[PDB]
Amino acid sequence: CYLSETANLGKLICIPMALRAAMELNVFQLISKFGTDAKVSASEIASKMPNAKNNPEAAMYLDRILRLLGASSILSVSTTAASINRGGDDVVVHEKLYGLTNSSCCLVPRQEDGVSLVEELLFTSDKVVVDSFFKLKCVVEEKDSVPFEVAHGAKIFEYAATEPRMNQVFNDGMAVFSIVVFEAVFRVYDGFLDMKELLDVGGGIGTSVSKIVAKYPLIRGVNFDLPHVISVAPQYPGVEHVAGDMFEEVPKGQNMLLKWVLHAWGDERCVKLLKNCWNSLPVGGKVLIIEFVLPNELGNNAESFNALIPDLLLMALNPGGKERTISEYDDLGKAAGFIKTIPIPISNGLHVIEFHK
Amino acid sequence: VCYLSETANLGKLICIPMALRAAMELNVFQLISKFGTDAKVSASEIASKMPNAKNNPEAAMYLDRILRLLGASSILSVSTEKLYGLTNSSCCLVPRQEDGVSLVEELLFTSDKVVVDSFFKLKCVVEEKDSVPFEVAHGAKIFEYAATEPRMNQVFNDGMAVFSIVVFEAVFRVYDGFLDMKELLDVGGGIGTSVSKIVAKYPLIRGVNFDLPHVISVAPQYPGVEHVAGDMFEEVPKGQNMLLKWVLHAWGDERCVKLLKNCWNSLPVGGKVLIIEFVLPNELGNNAESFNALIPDLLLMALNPGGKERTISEYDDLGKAAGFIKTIPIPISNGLHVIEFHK
Ligand SMILES: Nc1ncnc2c1ncn2[C@@H]1O[C@H](CSCC[C@H](N)C(=O)O)[C@@H](O)[C@H]1O
Ligand SMILES: Nc1ncnc2c1ncn2[C@@H]1O[C@H](CSCC[C@H](N)C(=O)O)[C@@H](O)[C@H]1O
Ligand SMILES: COc1cc2c(cc1O)[C@@H]1Cc3ccc(OC)c(O)c3CN1CC2
Ligand SMILES: COc1cc2c(cc1O)[C@@H]1Cc3ccc(OC)c(O)c3CN1CC2
Repeated sequence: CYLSETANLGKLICIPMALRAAMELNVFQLISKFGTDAKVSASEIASKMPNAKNNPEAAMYLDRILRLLGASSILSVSTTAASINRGGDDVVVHEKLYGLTNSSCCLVPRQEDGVSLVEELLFTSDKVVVDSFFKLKCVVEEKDSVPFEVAHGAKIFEYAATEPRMNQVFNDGMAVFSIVVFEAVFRVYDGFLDMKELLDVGGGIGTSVSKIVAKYPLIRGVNFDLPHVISVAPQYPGVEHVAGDMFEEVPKGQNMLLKWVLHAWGDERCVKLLKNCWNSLPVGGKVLIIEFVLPNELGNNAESFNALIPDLLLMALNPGGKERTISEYDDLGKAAGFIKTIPIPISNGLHVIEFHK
Repeated sequence: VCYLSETANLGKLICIPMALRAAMELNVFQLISKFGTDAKVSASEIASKMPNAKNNPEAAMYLDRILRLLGASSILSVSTEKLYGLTNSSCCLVPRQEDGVSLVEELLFTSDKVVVDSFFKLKCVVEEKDSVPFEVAHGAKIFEYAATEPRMNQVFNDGMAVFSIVVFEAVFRVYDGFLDMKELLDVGGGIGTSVSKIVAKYPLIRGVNFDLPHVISVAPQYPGVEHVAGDMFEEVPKGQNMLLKWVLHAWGDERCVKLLKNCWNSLPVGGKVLIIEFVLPNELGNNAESFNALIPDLLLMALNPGGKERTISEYDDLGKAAGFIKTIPIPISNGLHVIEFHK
């Protein structure tokens, strides 16, 4: 009935915004620091927040966020015999205990290097992205509209050159997610072993090629991106930075990488970029495409959602952006002069697709 | 645990509500329903009924990319261009053929930019004593903002009013307590839709709708309803019986007791005030009664100082502090209650 569906439909905006607040308050890392199978109250978690130390009501407000995440199965919820038993019939215990789940373990920065899914999820729920989603209907109603352009007056990469906060949130979301994806690549794919040089075309701040050279130290690494990205990139061992425009000229390189680049652009733009890569490669060279591939038949699984999530984001964020099937990627490479397409499944829809010159 | 499994579970959370808002603004669910409520239809068939899309060759392919995410999330059925059909959830997004009622107006209010911009400041309520996320985002409190922002005033007022109609249809199936009333004052009654529906069912009730000037001045004329403007914290008009629906949950304990004492002073011996709210259950889980309370609990935490959902015991404590001497809680549906306070 209506008053069943109010719950199913009304929770949809609330859950992601409660999740974002919990990430910004460092809830998941604070729970982790109590140990392996920890179950801790809102007051114990708030005790570890110096910013809350003069707010008597902090824990009761925090509990209101955490109990929604518990109902949604993002946190586990429990109590103790002492809480049920010690106060007597006239005392009410309002505070339950919260623990991590398989999903919230992926929101804890790792002890060794700080990696997790936090930075990418803070980008996809950033106000710059949500404001673009508020204009999503314009793609259906208006020929050649782009929601990001309706919201902001500029396209995304040009906007990043003028807005240093957005530039940082985007660049860090790509870089930390990159580390997670390359750990999965290196478990399955052996095509880097024989290389002597790798050029990362649209390589962001250089994190991806930094990880490739760390694993394969005989590779000379080159990172190529727009001026406003290269100006903020760190110095990485074994990585040379190059600034420019991939649609005008790609540097010469023995092999090339395009990760999370083709999915932002329409077919003509993709073929133009791939022809620029072909001209700058030697005979025998290859370019590697790394993307979440759209399955031939969609269903209820991680591989399907891993493509549908960025398909909706790129529809909002850039003209022509979309996720593609194996056959659609093959068609782009073939149109640009490449041969011997080799699609390599990695994990949950993530592929390496090799294009040979 | 695998990072590249959990990317799917966590990354869809922001995407689903924003796809749902676009589909409601494009009237997708009503367009499917006009082929027949059991119909299965393609993105191109749906787009052919949107005059705004008629010079956009690419409209159906973009529409399909929105609808296939909703089909993967149980809001639409998908079958083999794929064909889309309604579900139990999306039938509640079709304006009724009889009167245009659905959940659309309330769902467009709780995902409105004014509300989402408040949720961007939600962490401030934990860190900073006495902060309110809406105030941090907008520079004024919500009812003051509505007085200077006509678009927001309309979205809020219409969300409350259309939701009110489906709530009172549930109330009238279970609760008989309006019979033999001769007069009812709706305190904080919005644009008056609630008291209009009570007088339609109980034609001997003289209905009075009471709210702030910026709400009353935009309210429609309803048969059997008189509108009065004022400030409920300063004084409430005399009335034989009163209603407080979705009012107490916006305010802290001291403000609630002040308002309830104003109501007590303006009631006769033998009068009652009715509280209508979604009541917080004693145990929370993955079920409609739990989420019906947790959704507005999170919204009012963001939107107004002191606002929160309450248990039956906590409502009783407020009525007793204001002088009321008999509390009768009446379950209606999925956590919604009528709670009578007797003078
Ligand atoms: N014309 C252009 N020339 C070079 N880089 C460009 C470009 N237009 C966009 N880009 C870059 O394309 C990248 C897309 S995001 C992906 C970054 C990285 N390859 C990763 O997988 O993490 C951004 O860093 C962006 O600045
Ligand atoms: N000081 C005050 N005096 C009277 N109305 C007030 C008020 N402060 C807030 N309100 C009103 O309280 C209402 C809360 S929203 C609920 C409206 C209606 N009772 C329903 O259930 O649909 C709004 O219409 C708002 O304008
Ligand atoms: C499965 O969940 C996700 C998967 C992916 C992304 C975000 C998710 O949450 C991001 C989103 C995104 C947005 C804009 C981009 O360029 C403008 C961009 O390259 C990417 C990369 N993709 C990689 C795939
Ligand atoms: C179960 O889903 C929902 C339940 C409820 C609301 C919205 C939902 O989506 C709205 C949200 C809301 C926000 C602000 C208010 O005053 C400032 C207000 O009275 C209400 C009313 N409540 C009624 C209960």
